[PDB]
Amino acid sequence: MLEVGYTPPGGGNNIGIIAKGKIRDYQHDREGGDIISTVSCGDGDKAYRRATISKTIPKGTPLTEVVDEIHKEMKKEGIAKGEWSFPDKVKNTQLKRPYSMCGSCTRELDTLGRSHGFYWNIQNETMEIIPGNGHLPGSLLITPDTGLIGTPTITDNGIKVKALINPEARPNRMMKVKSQVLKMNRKGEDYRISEVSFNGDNQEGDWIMTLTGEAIGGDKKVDEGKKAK
Amino acid sequence: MSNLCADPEALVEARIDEVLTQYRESPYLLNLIRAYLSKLAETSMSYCDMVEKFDLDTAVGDQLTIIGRILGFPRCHCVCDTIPVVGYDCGGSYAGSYQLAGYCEPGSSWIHCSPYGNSELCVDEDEIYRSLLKARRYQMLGLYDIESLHEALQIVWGEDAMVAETKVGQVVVTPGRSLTATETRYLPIVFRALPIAPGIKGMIHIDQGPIAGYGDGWAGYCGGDWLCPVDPHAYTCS
Amino acid sequence: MIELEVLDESKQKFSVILNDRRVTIELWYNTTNDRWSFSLALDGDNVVTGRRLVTGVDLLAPFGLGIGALFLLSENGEPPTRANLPLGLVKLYHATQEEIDAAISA
Amino acid sequence: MIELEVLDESKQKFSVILNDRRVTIELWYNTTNDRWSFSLALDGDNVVTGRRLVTGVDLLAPFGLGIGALFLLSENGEPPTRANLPLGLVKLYHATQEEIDAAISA
Amino acid sequence: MAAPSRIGLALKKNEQGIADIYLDASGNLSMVQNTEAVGQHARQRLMTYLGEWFLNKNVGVPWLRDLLGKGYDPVLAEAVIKAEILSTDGVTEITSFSIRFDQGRRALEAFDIEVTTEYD
Amino acid sequence: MTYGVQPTGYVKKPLAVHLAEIEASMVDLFGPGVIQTEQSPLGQLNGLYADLSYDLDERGEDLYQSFDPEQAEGSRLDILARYRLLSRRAGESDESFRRAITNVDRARIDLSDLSTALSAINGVSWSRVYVNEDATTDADGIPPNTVSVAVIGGDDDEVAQLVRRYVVPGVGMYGNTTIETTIGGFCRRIRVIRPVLIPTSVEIDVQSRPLKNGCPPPSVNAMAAGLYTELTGPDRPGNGEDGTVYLFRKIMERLYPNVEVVDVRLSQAPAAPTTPPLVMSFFQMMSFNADDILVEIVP
Repeated sequence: MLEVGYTPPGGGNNIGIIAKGKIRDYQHDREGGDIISTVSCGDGDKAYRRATISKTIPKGTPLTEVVDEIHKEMKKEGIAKGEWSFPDKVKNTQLKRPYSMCGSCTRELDTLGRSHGFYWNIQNETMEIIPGNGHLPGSLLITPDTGLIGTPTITDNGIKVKALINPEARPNRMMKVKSQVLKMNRKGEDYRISEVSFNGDNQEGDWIMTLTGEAIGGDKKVDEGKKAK
Repeated sequence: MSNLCADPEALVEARIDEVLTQYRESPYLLNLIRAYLSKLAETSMSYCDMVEKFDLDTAVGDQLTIIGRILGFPRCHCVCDTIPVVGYDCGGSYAGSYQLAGYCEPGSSWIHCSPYGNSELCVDEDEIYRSLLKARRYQMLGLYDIESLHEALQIVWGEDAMVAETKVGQVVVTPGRSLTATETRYLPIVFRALPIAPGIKGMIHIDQGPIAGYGDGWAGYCGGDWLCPVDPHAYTCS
Repeated sequence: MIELEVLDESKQKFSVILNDRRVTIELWYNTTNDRWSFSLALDGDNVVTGRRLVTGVDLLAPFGLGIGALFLLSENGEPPTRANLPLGLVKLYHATQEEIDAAISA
Repeated sequence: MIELEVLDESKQKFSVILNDRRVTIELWYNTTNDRWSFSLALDGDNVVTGRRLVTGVDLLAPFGLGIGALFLLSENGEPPTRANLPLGLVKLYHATQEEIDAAISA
Repeated sequence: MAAPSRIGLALKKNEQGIADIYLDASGNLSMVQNTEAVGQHARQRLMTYLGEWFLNKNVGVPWLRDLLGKGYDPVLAEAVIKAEILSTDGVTEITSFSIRFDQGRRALEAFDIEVTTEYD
Repeated sequence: MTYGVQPTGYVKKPLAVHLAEIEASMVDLFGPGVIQTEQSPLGQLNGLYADLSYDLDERGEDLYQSFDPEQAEGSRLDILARYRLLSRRAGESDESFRRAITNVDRARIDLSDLSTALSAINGVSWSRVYVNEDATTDADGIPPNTVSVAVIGGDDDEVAQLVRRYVVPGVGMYGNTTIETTIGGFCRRIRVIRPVLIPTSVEIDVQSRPLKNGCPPPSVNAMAAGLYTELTGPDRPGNGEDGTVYLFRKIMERLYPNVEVVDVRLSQAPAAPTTPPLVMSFFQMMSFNADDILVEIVP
């Protein structure tokens, strides 16, 4: 657990979890005489290593019961279930021929994604699934009146926005971004959240987060970008 | 709870208090705002009559129908009965094949009414449907004992009602009073609402008067009568 | 449906995703007759050019582009003028064929 | 079981993993009736909205959401108030179904 | 980029000197337009006391904090009045300003204030 | 005060009534000389606030209909059912679940609690409840003062533990399958019916009766598939239901009123179809196959 936030003299508490940690590697350091303890942690890191499944799976079985099946083994390793939103093509597909599973869960999780074009990820010991062109419910406002730093920087698909770390910002959500520049950039307001970056300090380096989002179209679909085979 | 809401004039003035000093004495602007806000406050007051309009002891009309459909006892039921039909008997008397109504009967139904066209006697009086729902509360909970069936009967019929005998599979009840025609016609529906265990047959006293015998709670020579259980035909024509 | 913003510029050009298509719409004011015209490009090809923006009708019906309907609306049918269209007194809306069908069925 | 902290804010929102589901809870105070209310969303889908916080009952029982029991307690059975809920004089708890079963069997 | 049009409810001072909404001769509500609207809005802004509005305590003029008291000062009074008039939307400049003080009445009187709006 | 909650329901004040009240308030404030035409500054304000007042009326109607199972939907439909502590079935629709709460006829409001709790069990495809409450055995074979249950599916432990708490002590059960149950050490043997499925072969001869030479009867397959659906639905023939010409005609005309059923023919498969009735005992049920049904149009 790495809990970050703002604790103003009045107000209240804004502190929430931005990263839940399974220690990766630690190492002290002297600079003058100091001792800085540089921690690295683990994200689903018990599942990226020790999760191995055992599956015979027959024909006719729908195309989601076994995301539950794989989550059984990934749950033996202490992973929680997030929101799963499959593609519509996925929700309705059935089976002609049987479905090997022997080896490593994450490895053939990746082949899953490459094979039906969907995203899955682990966000603080909770595993979410979304479509490539879709996102999950939950919106977050970023404006010069709501924590905006500089540009809502424009990109090919969407934006990359800096702000003060303020905990809700999760991948696979929606951010509504307003400024005095995006209007003449004609860029929308709603964007999916794909990349999240947290950099901060307690004394000098203010809490800063940067969010990369790929724009949602008029169709309520994300601007995927040209996937190269 | 308690008083949910207050008088609209209280809410509106509570908001008028928040006006600015430069407008505190603008009678046209303040009265315009009062006209626009008092109407909304008055519209919303009307909701504070969705609180006890569903009280089982005093509900009427659609509010009682809604309670009945929550409790699972509808206002009307299929029966083996020639429901009276509102209409004229060609004055003195006409042969016909129906029976007629005269502005005061629970069997309110026309030729063209849908429940009537399929034999659904519909309970129109609230003071009887309310009693039927109060009794249905007992079937709901499965309170089949005497100590509960007696309160079911007190509510349906009156203080003189009693439960008489427990033979093998057959239980007798009595209102303890002469029944009026409305109650007589609705009687088949009373035995669908009373708390009597399934597989056990409900009876009714013939004269609907208190039963006689020995002991503490019954009626003697004056007022009592000899028992005679008869089939109310609550579910059958036979 | 989605509302399309109009800037207070005589000539302008934006891009929107409609029915999973990248659509480039370019609006320009004709001062000689005091009107707005639009050109529409689907995936780089200008399929529509020089069409007047008029209220109350589907501007794309003649073309069968498969991207739904674009239409202008106003409170009382006032025509879209230089001042009126940027201010939003007349608004530009896009609706899909599905939404149009469901609304008709309503 | 666990205790869920309540901030001194008339409207607050947080997320917790209950039975390995991400449950987002939103509490808001209603001044007119002086009572706290909660909405619950299971992994981004709003499933419970506008329920009143009441002490001594399972708040999630009607819905069969499969996320255990969410209940409020106080020493002398007071009702939750704007002042009393954030102060911890009334505590919000989550109990897992297995724990509930074990207590009932014990 | 011509000046946008503005409109608001008109206020006229009744016989008691208190400004109120007015219905014109035709009987329909009188609305002021581009420049009268700005002038009246500037007045309504000057007439507000800081922290008086319950939804926004940051609006208003700090009369009771800065000027009303034992401190007659033309410079601060001019600064406050000019700031509040200028912050009004639609006002471009103030071309003239006079301030004087009547000790007998303890009246701070600002007069000869000329305001130029974006409508020229 | 004729509006709001009235003995006939929630009566809505019309938008025009709202606007008239607002105008009457403004006439008293400004005088008879005020202008309120629908296009004037004051008329526009009156329109906006009349719309807001009517929207409050809409909320009132919503709040009144949220307590009415016939209009309540979703989680509040479940909360209403929680008064009798009923529960919804998986995938069950609001129509279906409101029929259970209302007890639409049911033909006997009693034992509806048992009928619905039974249907709420997992796996129970079909269920039915019977009673013999006289002092004599009925023609169906049920002894007097007895409750009979017919169920398809669901585990016997769960079914019997449920039936035991609905059937009181002193009242017997009639059936062909026995389940031994125990609560607190006392053992009651619950008898239920697990109807034996007899495959039935069905052949129907129909005639075409076009209502005013309009839409003609559908194809033979389009009729056999519909008849199979009807016979497999929740209104399928029950146990002890003999196959008769009437039973099938009442279905064929109802589904396709432009068709006259001339000759029904039934048999116990694989035997040849013959003259009805096909007698089914109280423990037997007719089971149909999507191929066995055949329909033939006769000149």
